Amino acid sequence: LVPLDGGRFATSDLNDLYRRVINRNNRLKRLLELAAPDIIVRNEKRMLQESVDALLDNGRRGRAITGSNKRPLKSLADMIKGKQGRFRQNLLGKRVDYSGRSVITVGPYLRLHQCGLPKKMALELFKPFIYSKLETRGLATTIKAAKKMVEREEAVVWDILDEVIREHPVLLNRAPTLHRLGIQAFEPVLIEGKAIQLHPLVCAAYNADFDGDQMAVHVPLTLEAQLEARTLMMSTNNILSPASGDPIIVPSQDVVLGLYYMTREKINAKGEGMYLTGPAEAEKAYRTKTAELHARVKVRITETIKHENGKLTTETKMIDTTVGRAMLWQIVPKGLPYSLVNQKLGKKQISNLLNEAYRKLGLKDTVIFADQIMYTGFAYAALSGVSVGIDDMVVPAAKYTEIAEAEEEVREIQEQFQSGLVTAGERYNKVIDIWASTNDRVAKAMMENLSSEQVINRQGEQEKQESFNSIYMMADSGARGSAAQIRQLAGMRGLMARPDGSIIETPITANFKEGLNVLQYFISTHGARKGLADTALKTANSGYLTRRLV
Amino acid sequence: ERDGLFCARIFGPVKDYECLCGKYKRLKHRGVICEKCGVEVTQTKVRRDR
Amino acid sequence: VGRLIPAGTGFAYHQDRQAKRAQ
Amino acid sequence: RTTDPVRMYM
Amino acid sequence: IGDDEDSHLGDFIEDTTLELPLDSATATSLKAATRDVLAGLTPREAKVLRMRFGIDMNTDHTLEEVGKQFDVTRERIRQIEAKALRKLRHPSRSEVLRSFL
Amino acid sequence: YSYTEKKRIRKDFGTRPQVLDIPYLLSIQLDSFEKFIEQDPEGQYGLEAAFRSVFPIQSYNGNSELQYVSYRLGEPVFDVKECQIRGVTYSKPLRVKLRLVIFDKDAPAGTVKDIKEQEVYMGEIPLMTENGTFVINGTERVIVSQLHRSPGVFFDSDKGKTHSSGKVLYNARIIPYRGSWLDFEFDPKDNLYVRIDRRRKLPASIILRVLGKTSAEILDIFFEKVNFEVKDQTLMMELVPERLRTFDIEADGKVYVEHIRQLEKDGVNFIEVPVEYIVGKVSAKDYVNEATGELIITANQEISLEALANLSQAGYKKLEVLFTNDLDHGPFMSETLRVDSTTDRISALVEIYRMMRPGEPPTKEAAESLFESLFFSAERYDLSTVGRMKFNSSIGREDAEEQGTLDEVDIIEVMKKLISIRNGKGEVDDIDHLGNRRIRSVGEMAENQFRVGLVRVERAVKERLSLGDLDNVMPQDLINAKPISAAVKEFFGSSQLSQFMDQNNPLSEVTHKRRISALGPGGLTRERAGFEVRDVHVTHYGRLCPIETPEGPNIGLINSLSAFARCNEYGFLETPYRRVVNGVVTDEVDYLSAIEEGQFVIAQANAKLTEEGGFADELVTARQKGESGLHPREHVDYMDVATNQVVSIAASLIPFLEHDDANRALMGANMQRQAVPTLRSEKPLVGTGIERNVAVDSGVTAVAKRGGVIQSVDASRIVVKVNEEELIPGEAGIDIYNLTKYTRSNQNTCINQRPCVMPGEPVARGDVLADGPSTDLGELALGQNMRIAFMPWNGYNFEDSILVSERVVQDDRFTTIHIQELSCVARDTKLGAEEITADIPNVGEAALSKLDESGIVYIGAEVKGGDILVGKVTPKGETQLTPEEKLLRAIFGEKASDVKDTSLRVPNSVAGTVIDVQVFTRDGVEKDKRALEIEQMQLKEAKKDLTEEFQILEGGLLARVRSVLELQNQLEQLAEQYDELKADFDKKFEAKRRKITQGDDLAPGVLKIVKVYLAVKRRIQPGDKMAGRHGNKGVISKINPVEDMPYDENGQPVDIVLNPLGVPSRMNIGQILEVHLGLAAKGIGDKINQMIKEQQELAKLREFLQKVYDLGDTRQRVDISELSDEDVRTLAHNLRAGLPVATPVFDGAPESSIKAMLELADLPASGQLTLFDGRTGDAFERPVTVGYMYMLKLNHLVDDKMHARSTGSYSLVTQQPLGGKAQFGGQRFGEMEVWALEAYGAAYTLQEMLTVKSDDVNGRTKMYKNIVDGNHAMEPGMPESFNVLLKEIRSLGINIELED
Ligand SMILES: [Mg+2]
Ligand SMILES: [Zn+2]
Repeated sequence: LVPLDGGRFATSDLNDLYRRVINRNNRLKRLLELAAPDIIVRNEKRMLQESVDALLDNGRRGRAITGSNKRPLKSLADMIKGKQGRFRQNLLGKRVDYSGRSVITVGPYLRLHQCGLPKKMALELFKPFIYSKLETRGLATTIKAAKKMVEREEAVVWDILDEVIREHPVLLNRAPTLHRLGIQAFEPVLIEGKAIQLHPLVCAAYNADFDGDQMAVHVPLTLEAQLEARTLMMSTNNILSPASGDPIIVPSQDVVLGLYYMTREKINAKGEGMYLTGPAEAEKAYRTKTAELHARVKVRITETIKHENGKLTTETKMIDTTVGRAMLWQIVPKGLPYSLVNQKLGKKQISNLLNEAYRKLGLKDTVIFADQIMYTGFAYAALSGVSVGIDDMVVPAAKYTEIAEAEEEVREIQEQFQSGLVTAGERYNKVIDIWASTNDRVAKAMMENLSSEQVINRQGEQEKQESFNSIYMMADSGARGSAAQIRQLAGMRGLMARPDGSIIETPITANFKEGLNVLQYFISTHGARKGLADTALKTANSGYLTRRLV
Repeated sequence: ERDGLFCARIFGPVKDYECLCGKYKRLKHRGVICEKCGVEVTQTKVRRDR
Repeated sequence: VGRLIPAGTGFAYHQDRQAKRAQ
Repeated sequence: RTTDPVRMYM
Repeated sequence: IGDDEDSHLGDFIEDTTLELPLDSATATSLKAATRDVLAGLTPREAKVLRMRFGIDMNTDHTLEEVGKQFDVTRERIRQIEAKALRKLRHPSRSEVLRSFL
Repeated sequence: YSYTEKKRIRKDFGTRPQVLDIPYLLSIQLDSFEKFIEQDPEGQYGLEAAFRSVFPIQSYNGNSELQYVSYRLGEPVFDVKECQIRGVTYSKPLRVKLRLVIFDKDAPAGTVKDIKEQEVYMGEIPLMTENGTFVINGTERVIVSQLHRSPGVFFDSDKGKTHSSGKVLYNARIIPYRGSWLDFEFDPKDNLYVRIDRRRKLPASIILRVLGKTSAEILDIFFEKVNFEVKDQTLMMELVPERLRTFDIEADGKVYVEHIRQLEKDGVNFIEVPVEYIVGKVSAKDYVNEATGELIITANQEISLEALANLSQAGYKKLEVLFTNDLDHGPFMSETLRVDSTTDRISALVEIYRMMRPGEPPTKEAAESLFESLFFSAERYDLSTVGRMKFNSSIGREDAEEQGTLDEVDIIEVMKKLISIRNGKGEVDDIDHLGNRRIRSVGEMAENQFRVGLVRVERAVKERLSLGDLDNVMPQDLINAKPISAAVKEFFGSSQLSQFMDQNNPLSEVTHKRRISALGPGGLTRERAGFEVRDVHVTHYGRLCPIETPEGPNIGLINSLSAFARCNEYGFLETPYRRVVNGVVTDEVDYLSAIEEGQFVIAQANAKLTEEGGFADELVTARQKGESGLHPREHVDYMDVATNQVVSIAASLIPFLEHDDANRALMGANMQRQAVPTLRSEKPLVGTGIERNVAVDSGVTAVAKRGGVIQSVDASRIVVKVNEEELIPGEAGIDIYNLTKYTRSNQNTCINQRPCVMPGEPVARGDVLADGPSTDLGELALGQNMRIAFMPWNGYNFEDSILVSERVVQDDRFTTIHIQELSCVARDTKLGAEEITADIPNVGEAALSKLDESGIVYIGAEVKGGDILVGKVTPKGETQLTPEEKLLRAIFGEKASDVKDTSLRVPNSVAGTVIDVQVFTRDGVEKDKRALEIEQMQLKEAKKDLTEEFQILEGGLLARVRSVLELQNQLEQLAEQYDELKADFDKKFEAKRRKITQGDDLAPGVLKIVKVYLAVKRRIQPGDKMAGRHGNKGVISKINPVEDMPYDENGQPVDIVLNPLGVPSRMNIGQILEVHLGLAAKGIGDKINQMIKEQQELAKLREFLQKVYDLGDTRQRVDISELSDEDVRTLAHNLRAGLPVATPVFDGAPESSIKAMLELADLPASGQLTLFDGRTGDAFERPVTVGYMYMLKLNHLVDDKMHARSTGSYSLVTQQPLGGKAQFGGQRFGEMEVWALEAYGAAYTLQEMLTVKSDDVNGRTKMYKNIVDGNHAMEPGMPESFNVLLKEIRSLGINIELED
C-alpha cells in the first residue's frame, strides 16, 4: 500500500479481501456475543465462507467479487497461476541487469566471432569493470571520482573500455528465440553510432533481416560464464544445425549472386582461349582489363587431395575453366578438389563447398573459408552491377495468342453447356483445367524465352548461351526468387481462391509488369488477407506446440 | 495502526532500525522491543517474511 | 529454485552431490 | 438450486 | 495501464527504500579509508576518536565514558579530539577523504 | 486553374475523365456530431432523442412529474488553443429548460395547479474542432467509428460442428439495440427450443403459451390442415391439387399407380381413404362429447383405430388433422409440443421464472412483470429504427414503423421463417455482409452515454418526487449534473475508441479520422476473433479498402473508409455509381448500399467508352451478386465513378499501385503513415493527384475563407483584404490568419505553418496561404526525392539495408525537429512545502549559469544531459548518518542542510534548445517573477490583433468624419459610434486580460507546475528506418563518403544505393516504374533549369512547356498560351527541381508514356545508365537502374530505441529490474532464452542471469562489490520470487517447506 504521486495511493486486492474477511469475522463474533437469532448468525457464517473462498480462489465458488473499478479482484490463486502469474512471469522468465537493446545493421567487415557494439552501450553495460580498472591503475582515487570521469566522458575512459572489452564475450539475442542459435556469443568491436552491427553469415541463424529488427545484449560477469560463452556459445563453434547437422552459416543473397556471376561461362569473351599459369595470373589478367571475368581459359591448377586415412597427395594439371573460378580457387583451402569450383555456383553448390570443407578440414579452415567466401561474393556482386529494370521482364509473344485461344475454347464450352452435354460441375472442372494448362504453357514459354540467348562465337557461328538476365540470374543462383515469382512477374498470375476455398473460373490474365485492373486486384487481396491471418495464427499455434514439447 | 493489516508489532518496523514511537531510533538498540510501541528494532525487509 | 541445472557445465556438480548423498 | 447467498437469505 | 491486458500498475512501482550498490561500495570504501587514516595516528588518539564516534564498536560514547575507560578527564579528552581534528585537517592526510564528499 | 495550382501544374497521366470530385474526407465525423448536437424538431436524432427517451419522469405514486421543453449550448469558456495550453477540455455547457408540475391527490389527475419552469445545467458536452478532433484534458483525440452487428434478426446455422452426424442444426437470434437476447435453435432430434439471455434451453412452445396461445391455435399457426368427412358411410378428403403431385385415387378414371397432372386437367372434389391411412396421423383440434362429458381425443394426439369408432359414435363427422411430409413440411412444432411439460399460461410463466431466477420461490405476480419487462417493456427493450427496418425486411412485415418492442406477430413470423429455412425455402444470412453490419459514429455513441447518464439522474429524480414533499422545490434541486458529466467524461477519456490523435503527418490525421474498428464496446475481441470476420468480403467493394489493415493480431479487425464511401441515414455504408440510360452514361450518380448492389450489374471505369458516351465492347466486365463476369452491353445498369473507388486515401497515394503485390502495397500504405516531417518539404516527383485533397482536408494548411489580396505577410500572421463582393455590410473588411509556429504534436514532432504567399497578389477562396507540416504549396509532401541506384554495394545493402551518401546528411534533407515536454511539479508534503528556487545545496555556479533568479532556465539556452532546468528543493527528515560519515563531517565541516536537491534535469543523451517555458500557479500562491514576465509577454502578444482591428475601425470612422465635413447631428452620431467602438475594444481586452491573469485549477496537493519545451534537431544516422511507398523498408547501414559512391558520366553521384534482390521476390514493381518516371521528370526539370539559365526567350519556354504537357493521350488540357508572362515564369521556376507527374491508381502511365518522357529528357529509353565505381574508377560491366524515388523517414529512430542498463531501479514486490527505456529497465530473459541456454549447457550463465542479475538482493550487491574489487566471482543465493511463491502458497493453508 504505497504512495504513487501527490497523495494518490496504490494498493493490492488482497487488502480488500482480507478486510472483508476480518470485518465479517468480527461481525460474527459480535453476533455471537449478543445472542442473535439463528438466521442472522447463519447468514453471517455463509458470508464468512464466501469471503474466505473469494480470498483463496475468487471466481470458483460463485460469482467473482468486483472492486470499485468494475473488475474482478485478484486472489492468491490467481497470482500463483496463469501466464501472468508468478511462475511463468517471474520465476521462469526474469528481467535482467547488464542488458541492452538496439536496432541491428549489417557489418560486412566483421568476422564470425565479432559483433559491432556502440560505445554508449559498452560504457553503460561495462561500468563496474571500468570503475575497477580505473581504481587499479590509480587514475581515480575512489568510486565517486571514477563515476565523475565516466560521466564526464574523459579520454582515458575510452582506452579503459577498449581494454575491458578486449577479451570479454557478449551474448546477442533476438526475439523470438525459436532454437539455441538465437543466442550467441560474440567478441565486441566498439563503434560509433547507436546500432549493433551484425555479421551477415549469422543472420540466417537469428532469422534476422535489417528492416527494423532489434536485438538484446547481455554481458556475462563471472569467469565461468565467460568460459561458457567463449567455449560453447561462440558463433564460430555454432556453424551446424542441431536439428539436422547441415551447415547454418551458408551464404545467401548478395554473396550467392556474386559467386554465381563470377563462376558463369560466356561465349566469345575478351581473352578467350588464353593459357594461364595459375589463379594469380588470372587475377592479374582481369585487373589489367585483358581477359573478361567469364572468359574460357586453360589454367594450371595445383590441387591437394586429403584422403580418409590422412594422405596428402599433391598434383598439378591444366584445367579448362574461367577466370572467375581460377580467382575463387585462391580462397579455397588445401585439401579440396577443383571440381567443386569448376561449375556455376548457386546456393546448393556453395553449401556443398562449405559442407565438404567442414567434412575434410575441420572447423577453423571452415570458418576462415566462410569469411573469405563472404568477402569475395560481396566484392564481385558489387563489381558485377546487377540491376533490375523494366526491360528485364520479357513478356513472351505467345502469351496473347494463348489467352485468345483459351478465351475461344471457353466460349466454345460456354455454348455447349446449353446443349445439355455437360453439367455445371463438369463445366467448372473443365474451364479450370483449360486455364490451369494455359498457365503452365505460358510459364514454360516465358522460362524458355528468358533463360536462353543467341550469341556469335569466335568462328562466326550463332550459338545458344544461357541468358544473363538479372531476374533469371536471381532465380537460377538461388539467391532470392523462384520460378513462381517470375511467372507472376512476366507471365500469368493465375487462378485464385475465393474466401471460402473455391477457385474463380476466370483467372487473372495480366502480370505485374503490365498491371492489373480493379477486379484482379480485389481477387488478389482475397488471398493476401488469408495469408497474413494464417501466418499470425500459425505463429501462435507453433509457439504453443513448442512449449508443450519442451 | 495497532493490530491492523499493516501492524508494526506483528510484521515489523517500517523504517530501518527504527520504531513507530521513535524512542529507540538507531542501530545500537537492535533486537530490543519498545515497551511503548512493541516494535522490534530491525530491518524493514523482515516485513516481507513475517 | 535458482541453482545449477543438472545439464551441461552443471552436470558433474550434481553428480558429486549424488555421491555425497550416496555416502 | 442456487449458489447466491443473497437469494438464499431472501 | 494501456489497452493491453498484460501491463499493470504494479509493474511500474519502484522500491525506493532499496540501497544502491554504488552507495554500498562507497560506504565500504569510506570505512576502509577511515581505517587507513586512523592507522596514522597515536594509539590513544585513534582510540578516543573511535570511541567518541563509535567506529568498529557497538555503541557511541560521550567524553565521560572515554574518560572513565582511560585515566583522563573531560577537557583532556576534548583537546585530544581537537588535536586529532587539526592533524586530520592537514592537507597531507586528507586528499583521499576529500573525494568521499 | 486555381491560383495555388497555377503555380505548379502537375502533369496528369490519367486517361479517364473524372465525373465525381472526391468529397470531404472528414464528413464521417462532422456529419455525425452535427446530427448529435443540432436541433431536431422531429426529435429522431441528437440530444432531443435522448431527452425524449427518459423525460418526462413519473413518480411511483403519481403526485408529480418533471417535463422537458428545450435545450441550448452556451458560449465556451475558452477556445481550442488555450484549452490545449492550460490542459482543460474544450466543451460547451448544456442548459435545458424543464417544468415541474404538481398533481393533487384529492383532485382528479391531470389538473395543473402551478408550473415552475427554468433553465438547469446538466453538464458540459465536449465540442468537436472543425478538423474533426476533440480536446480532452488538453490533448487532441479522435473518436473512431465502430463496425458492429446491425440490430434485428439473424438466421444462421452450425455447418455441422456440433455432432458427427451430417445434420446441420439451424438457429435464429434477435439482437436489440437495448435489451435482452432471444434465440430459437434446433436440437439434433428435430425440436425447436428457445433461449433467453443465453440461459439453458426451453421448448419453444413455452414462449407461445405465455402469449395466450392454446394448443389448437399453435397448430393452426404452425401447420396446414387437411380435412376428412363421413359421406355415405365413406371417408372423405378435400381438394388441394398441388398436394397429391398411393393406395388408389377414387376419381374413377383419374386413378393412378395403385404424374398426377394427367387427369388433373379434370377436377372432382372427392377422395376416399381407408381407416389405415389415419392411424399414423396426428390430430389438430380438441373433441368433446356433451353426453360423455370427457375429452375423447386431444389436439396433437396420434389417432388410433378405436378413435374413429368412438368419434363416429359421438356424432362428429368432420375431422381436420395436420399435414406432414419428409421434405417440405415437418413435425418439428408438433414434436416440440409433445416434449413440453406445461399445459397453461401460468405454469409456463412459473417455468420461465424458475429458469430466469434459479432457486427463487415461484411467484406469479413477479412472473407477470418479469415477462412484461423482458421484451414488451419500452424501458428495458428497444429495437431502434434501423433494427425495426431490418426486422420488417427479414420477416416481410410491412407495418409498425415506429414500434420498438416485440409483439405477437414478430415472434410468430420469426418462428415461421426459421421453420421455412429448415424446410428448405430461404437461405441463411451472411454474417460478414456489409448490409448486416453498421457504422456507429461519434453521434450515436455520445447519445448512448448521455442517455445512460440521464437514466442515472432519472432514478434519483423519481425517488425524490416519490417522497412527495413538494412545496418549495425549483427544478435545479433534483437534477444532479455530476453523474451525467461523469458519463460523458468516461466515454471521451477512457473509451477504447477514444484514442490519441496520430499526428505524424496529415495522412495520419485523415486515416485516423476515417478508421473503422470492429473492437470496442459492443464489438469483438482480438483473441476471440475468427477467420471469417478478418477476411475480405465482396461487399467491401467501394466501402472498405481491401489493402490497409494493420499487420498482426489486428489484421482485418481495423479497416479504412474507401475514397467515395458514405454513411446513409441508417448507418450502412454506400458508394456512388453512374447510372446508364438508353445505353448512354449520365453524369449524375446514385449512392447504393450492399443490399441494393446485388440486383444490378455494375461495370467499372476501365470499361472503354465511345465518343457517343456508351460502351464499345458488346461483352463488358461487370458484377452480379458479388461475382465478376462478362455481360451484354444492353444489360448494364451502373458504372463506377472513379478508378480509386475501391482503395482508400492512403493507398490512393501509392503510384503504380496496380504493379505491386497486395502484401507490399499494404505495408507501404501502413508505413506511409509513420513518416516524419523534415525541415524542408519537397513535393513528390511521381504522385497520384490526391495530395491536394489530403492537404486541404487535413486542416494543417491555412485556407482562405474569403477571396481578396494579401495585405500583409509574416512568418506568424497573414492579413488578407477581402474583395468588396464578399463583404457583409458593417464588416471591417480584413481577415487575419495566425499561423502555428513550432508546436509539439502528439508524437513529439514539430507542427509549423509556413507562409507561401507574397504581399499584394490575389487569392481566391480555398487557396492555400500557409503550408503545414509535410505540405509543399498545398500538396502533401512526406519524404524527399532521392537519387537511387539499384545495385549491390559490398554488402552494405544486404537484406533490406540502405547505403546513404554523406551529401544528404550534409544537406539536411532528412533532419527532423522534435519537441519534448518536461514538467517539474512542486507539491506540498508533510514535512513542508516544496520550493522552486536557485539556492540548490551541493551544486556550484556552473550548473546555475543557465538558471535565472527564480530557478528556471532562459529561453534559447543550449542544454545537454544532466543540466538543471528547474531548480527545486525538497524538505527532508533527519538522517542518522554512519560513524565514518560523521567523522568526515567533523573533520571537513560542511554541515548538512534541511533541503535535498530534487530538480528537473535534462534526460541523458538529450541535447536541445529551450523554446518555451510555462508556469502554472495555484490560486493563493505567490506568483514568482518569471510567472509575471510570462504574463506580461502573453498580454503584449495578445493585444496586437485587437489593436489593429480598433485602429482600422477608427481610421474608417475618422475618414467618414472628414468626408461628412445636419453637420452637428452627424458629428454627434460619429462621436457616439466612436465611443461604442472604444467600449467594445475595452470589453474585449478586459476579457482577454482576465483570461491570461486567471489562476489555474491544478490538482489538489500541487503548488506549482513548470513546463519546459525542448527542441532537438535529429539528423539521419545508421540504424534509422527509411522507406518508400511500396513496402520497401530498410535500415541505414552506412553513411558513405561522397567519393566512394557510384557516379555517372557527367560526374553526378547517386544518393542512395538499394539492393535489387528485394524487388523480384517481393513483387513490388511499381518502385522500378517510379524510378524510371522520376528519372524522366528530373531530366525535364533540368532541361527547364538550363533554359532558364541562359535566359532563352519566353517563346521557346512556352513551346517546351506545351510540348511537355501535351505528351500522351491524356485527359489534361493545359494551355500555356492562356497563362500570363509572369505566371509562365513562376511555373518555369517551380519546375526547375523536376516536373511533377500524376499517375492515378489503376489509371496510370503506361510504359510507352514513360519511354516517351525519357526520350524527351534525352535519357536512355531503358532507364539504365553506365555507373563508375568511386573507389576504383572502373565502370560496372552491366548497366544499372538509376533514377529518383520518394523516400520517407519513419518514426522508428535508433535514438529512442537504443537503451542500456547496468544497475538501476527495481520493482517493489518482485524485486526485479524494471521494464522499458523510459523507466531505465532491463531486457526480459524469457522462457525460450532459458531453453536456449539449457540446450547449450550453460549452467553458470543461466544461474547468473536467474539469481544475481534479477532478484537475489544480497547477491547483486555482493557481485557489484566483487566486480569493483576485481574478482568476477559470485556466491548465488535464493531468488526472491521463490520466497514470494512460498509465502503465497502458505497463505492458502498449504505447508510448503525446504528440508535439509
Ligand atoms: Mg524484419
Ligand atoms: Zn518504539
